[PDB]
Amino acid sequence: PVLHQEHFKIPENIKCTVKSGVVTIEHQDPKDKKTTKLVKDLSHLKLDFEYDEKDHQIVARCWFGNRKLLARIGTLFGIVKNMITGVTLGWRYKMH
RNA sequence: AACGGUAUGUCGCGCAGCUACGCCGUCUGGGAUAAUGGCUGAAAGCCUCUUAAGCCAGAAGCCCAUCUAGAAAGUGAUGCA
Repeated sequence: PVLHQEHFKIPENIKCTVKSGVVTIEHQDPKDKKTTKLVKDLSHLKLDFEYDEKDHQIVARCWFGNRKLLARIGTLFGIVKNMITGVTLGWRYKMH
């Protein structure tokens, strides 16, 4: 029984497109010339994603939600923050 | 005597047939689950297997694969009529 939104600033030097709940993050290195691309279907967690070209930010919003559905705003930006570090620098897991 | 009868003759061995006390087969990988263990991750700027979305691993159990029956599941392809 409440109406609100939260935002997240994707930086410069990293392209994205968002359509039908499918977040396609991608990155281009200047020197070595290697594209990288990550895609995830987020049709579940029913939230309105939008990409603001002006602020290069992604905004998500949760109308009329229970406290279970407000968690999904934070879970979106949990995945997307890993996606930006995953495409640019790349995750290693040292184990021995 | 030979070759037979009768005592549903007794003893010895005995193919065929059946039979065990004999002989051969019982291979083999999925899928979704139950308990439970994990990954990423909010709610709760920390932290958590989800007590939230999403993902993985998972029982002699359940469903497939295999095997038995099978179109009054009144079916079908091909020969003639």
